[PDB]
This record gives sequence, C-alpha cells and structure tokens, in this order.
Amino acid sequence: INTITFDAGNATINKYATFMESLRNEAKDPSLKCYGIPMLPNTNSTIKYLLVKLQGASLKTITLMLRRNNLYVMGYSDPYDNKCRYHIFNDIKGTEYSDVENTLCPSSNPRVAKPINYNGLYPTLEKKAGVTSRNEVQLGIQILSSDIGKISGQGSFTEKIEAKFLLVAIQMVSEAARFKYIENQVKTNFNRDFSPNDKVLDLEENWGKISTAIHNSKNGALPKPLELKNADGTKWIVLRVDEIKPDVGLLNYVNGTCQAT
Ligand SMILES: *[C@@H]1O[C@H](CO)[C@@H](O)[C@H](O)[C@H]1NC(C)=O
Repeated sequence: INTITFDAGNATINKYATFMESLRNEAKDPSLKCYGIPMLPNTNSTIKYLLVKLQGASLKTITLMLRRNNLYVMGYSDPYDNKCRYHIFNDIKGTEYSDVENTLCPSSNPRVAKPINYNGLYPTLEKKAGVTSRNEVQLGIQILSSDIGKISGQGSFTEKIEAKFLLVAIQMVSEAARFKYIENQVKTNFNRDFSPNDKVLDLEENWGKISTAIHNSKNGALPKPLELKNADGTKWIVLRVDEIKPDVGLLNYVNGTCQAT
C-alpha cells in the first residue's frame, strides 16, 4: 500500500483532515474495533509498515517510516546529493533495520546512511532538543514546513534541530492519528504556532491505558475509573467509553474480543 503524502507547504484544514483519515484507514486492522473505534493490528500483520511523505513549502521532502502496529517512527529519508539518505534510530537492529533501510531507500538506487545517534523515546528527544518538556517545543503547520527545509538536502544539521523536527512530526502525524483531540488542536490553531496543552501530553502518555480500558469495558462502562487531565491540567475522571471516545481516533492492539460496537 500506497505512500501517504501531506503537503505542509500548501495546506488547508480540509487537506490535513483528509490526511488523518487516510492514515487511520491504512493503519487500522479492518476487522478489529471496540465501541466503534478502529484498532491497530498486532505485530503479525500482512503489511507491517506505512510510509508517510511530507513536503515543505521549499518543495523539499522527508519520508517517515512508521511501524503499523503502533505508529512509532522507525526512521526517515530525504533526497540528498543525488542519493537516498536513510536515518534510522540507534536501537533498530537486525531484520527491522534492513527492512527500514531497504523500504525507505531501495537497493537498486544510490543510498547513504546518516544514523540517528539516539533512540526515539520522548525523554531522549526532549534532552536532544534541549528542553525539560516537549510542551516547550511549539507545533504547527508552518513549523513542520520550516523544519523539513532545515534537514532535507542539507549536508549538515544539528541533533537539536533533528530532535525538534521529530518531536513536531511524531505529534502531528502519529499522535494526531491516534487521537482526534490532538488532530482537532492542529485544526483549531491551523494558522499559528502553539504549545501542546496538558491534555495533549496526558493522552499521549496514556494511549495504552485508554486502549485497554475501552477494550475491557462492559456495556460502555470502564473497568475502573481512569484519571486523566483536562486542557488546563486539572484532574479528569473518566467512567464511561462515550466520555473519552470523542478524543480517540485509533486503539492500540489489545488481545481478545471486546464489544465491537
Ligand atoms: C489472545 O487471545 C486469545 C483468544 O482469547 C487467547 O486464546 C490467547 O491465549 C491470547 N494470547 C495471549 C498471548 O494471551
């Protein structure tokens, strides 16, 4: 399946919303769903990866490669010096490494490695970006576009701007697909830069908890109370599926049956 493209250089709300829909429909297991929310496949599916190509206003591109099962970025490529340059995290090794290497940059064409000399966890990226928290890194359509120009085709770029590009790209592509609330935060602030509020970071950190809770809900009631945070950082207690369902776009894979609808 198809490489999904998003042009951040000439974007509209509607084009971003189409991109989210396309990404959610390619990523979801077509059979799996709980309370009408699509679920991601587990690790042994037919197609294990997705490629997402981003284009800046400079017309330069970066392609992200995502694990389909959890939408984590494994690496990215950019056109550099008439070669496909591939950038992979330092903890991707063996069979995954070379599925990544060869899917971003086919063997039959010139290529060159430029490693990411760290892993992709949010704590790691925040330290390389020089922040205590990622709410200090602003998000936005213009920022995503400008960050692509700073890396794509450049012989040298710092680990600080690469770790900031990956904090913006992971939240605007992967977290936005997992959560309709973070997608709606990008559309609400489409014409401006903005900081992720406390509900955006809390949902990102509790995607696995939320997915297990919904899956195990009986008749729409969560197994036990789920303590999340509101946009302003105050405590939010969730007791029923329909209370959290407007903010969720995709479920992590949870084994067993659940109420489909
Ligand atoms: C996954 O769920 C199936 C169906 O209930 C069950 O048979 C199997 O034991 C489960 N696998 C794991 C690893 O728990």
